[PDB]
Amino acid sequence: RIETDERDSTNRASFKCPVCSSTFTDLEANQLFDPMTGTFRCTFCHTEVEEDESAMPKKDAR
Ligand SMILES: [Zn+2]
Repeated sequence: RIETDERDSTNRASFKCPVCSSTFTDLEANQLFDPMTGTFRCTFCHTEVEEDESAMPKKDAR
């Protein structure tokens, strides 16, 4: 048959906060990033965020 999966997500540009469960994309990475730690820090609960592998619109089971 035909292949549906091919691009969709790339690797980053989709981080999420482990404390207030918030979320951010790449446009927010250049602003949530911090040199004092070398990572992206939340913006409301200043908690360390982490790339979210489940924050994009997938097939969600057709
Ligand atoms: Zn937070």
